Amino acid sequence: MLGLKTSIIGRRVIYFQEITSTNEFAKTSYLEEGTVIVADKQTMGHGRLNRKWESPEGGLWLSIVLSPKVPQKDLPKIVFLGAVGVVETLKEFSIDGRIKWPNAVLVNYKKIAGVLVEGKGDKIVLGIGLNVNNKVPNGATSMKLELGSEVPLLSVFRSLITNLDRLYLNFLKNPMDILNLVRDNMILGVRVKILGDGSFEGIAEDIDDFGRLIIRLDSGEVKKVIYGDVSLRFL
Amino acid sequence: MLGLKTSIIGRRVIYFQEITSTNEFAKTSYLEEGTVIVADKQTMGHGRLNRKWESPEGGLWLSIVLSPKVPQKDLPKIVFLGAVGVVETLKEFSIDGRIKWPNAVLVNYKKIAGVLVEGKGDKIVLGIGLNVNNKVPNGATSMKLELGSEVPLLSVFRSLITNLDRLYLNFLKNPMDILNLVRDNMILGVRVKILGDGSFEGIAEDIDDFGRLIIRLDSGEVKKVIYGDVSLRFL
Ligand SMILES: Nc1ncnc2c1ncn2[C@@H]1O[C@H](COP(=O)(O)OP(=O)(O)OP(=O)(O)O)[C@@H](O)[C@H]1O
Ligand SMILES: Nc1ncnc2c1ncn2[C@@H]1O[C@H](COP(=O)(O)OP(=O)(O)OP(=O)(O)O)[C@@H](O)[C@H]1O
Ligand SMILES: O=C(O)CCCC[C@@H]1SC[C@@H]2NC(=O)N[C@@H]21
Ligand SMILES: O=C(O)CCCC[C@@H]1SC[C@@H]2NC(=O)N[C@@H]21
Repeated sequence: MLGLKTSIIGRRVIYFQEITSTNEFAKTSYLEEGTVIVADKQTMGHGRLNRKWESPEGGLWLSIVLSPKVPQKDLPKIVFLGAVGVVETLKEFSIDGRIKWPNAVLVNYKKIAGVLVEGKGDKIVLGIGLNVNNKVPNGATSMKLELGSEVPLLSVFRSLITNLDRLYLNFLKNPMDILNLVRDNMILGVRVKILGDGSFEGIAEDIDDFGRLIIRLDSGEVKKVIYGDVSLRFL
Repeated sequence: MLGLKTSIIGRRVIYFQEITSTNEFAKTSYLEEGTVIVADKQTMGHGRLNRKWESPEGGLWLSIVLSPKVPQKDLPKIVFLGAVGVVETLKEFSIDGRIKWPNAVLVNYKKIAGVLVEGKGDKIVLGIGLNVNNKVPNGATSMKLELGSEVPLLSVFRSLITNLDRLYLNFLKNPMDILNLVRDNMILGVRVKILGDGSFEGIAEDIDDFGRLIIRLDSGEVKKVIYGDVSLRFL
């Protein structure tokens, strides 16, 4: 009854009034490529390292099952499809979303969305949490708060799925294209701090051909960051 | 993201751009009670017996998984929940539908919807096909044709699911209530012919406490028709 006209993403959609986590359901269940798992609310939503992700009613909490036929070296780029898709959807609603490398989107430096990719070999799950009309934790924002009025949640869903389908289809053809879109919509030229096994500060210059964040430290040393288990903090 | 407020029917919804048959999928797949299977188009949609059910884009083709904890003798009334739900939804859109015992809804004697109940294991599958904006076979009709304008498909879905959830919840407690709703909304007092071996004609008088169609033959004999492979024609 939804009438989606996408090629892969959105071929099937499983909607839940409530779920533990769309990412967990997607990783666990036997699902075909392109199936979207979406829920009004999540009771156990999470980000990286099992950190809690607040998922009250009003927001867009979904996961997409992907089976990309691409070399191992290209899989780390899937998170960017989610980040860019969100930025494109936000621009459609006239919201200035900017990417915080490599899995978040901010509006005036406040987090409005997060992306979490999980994958075991053949199946890759692309999880996206976007604050639309829901209450958010301090330090975050939502589409409603930015526009000053409620936004039709289904319209946001339709917009995002359409954008993601296009981005994904092109990714399979030209896996490098997404990097340019990330560059054009990411926060750069400002000081950041990388928190991993130890830490360091510097200017976030750009992302390289592998999607690694290029940081120039005050000494001039250049470091290439692979997100993994590191956190980026703005100064 | 659909924000359904129903109690049982609609707790989960599985949407397909395209499917063979929502009834077939619902029967062969493990699904919790209340799960709704819906598709934009069915390639192998079917009615009773071995007859095709045209399911092009624009219509509402869905199946609902139920596992009613009620006496065995009440189970045959599930088909009526579907028929009455359609009638209630049609009224909301200012269309007057009448039930053609035991599984169809007509508008000015033109078929606008059909109901098909099947069961695998101890789960019951309630299938409903309603013509909304889609083209229909000659002699049939649709919400669009009756209103002279496009009808928001999702609005029809929301309305129908809401009515069905209410009807089902009450059915679980008061399984006889549905019968009076059918009586007040079905075509009675007219001549009909029951096809097949031992065929016969008479006046469709009412439905009894089991949902059987009561027919008075010209001789005065009264026959009780159970709704199975029953083919009925208006004379
Ligand atoms: N609904 C929400 N909207 C915005 N931020 C949220 C929401 N729920 C939780 N958070 C915050 O997001 C964090 C998510 O975990 P995680 O460290 O994996 O995020 P990240 O995207 O990798 O890093 P960052 O929060 O710096 O963008 C939580 O620790 C919490 O501070
Ligand atoms: N989209 C549709 N809208 C209305 N009628 C349809 C549609 N697709 C098929 N039909 C008609 O509905 C019939 C469906 O099969 P089935 O015999 O099981 O229905 P039925 O309700 O028992 O028949 P009837 O109401 O005509 O006595 C087909 O034989 C066909 O004539
Ligand atoms: O910012 C992050 O660290 C990532 C957050 C990812 C949130 C989404 S909500 C849909 C999906 N289900 C989950 O449990 N997590 C992701
Ligand atoms: O009038 C009839 O004989 C019954 C038609 C039932 C049609 C619906 S469409 C949704 C579901 N899937 C099917 O293949 N049939 C039912």
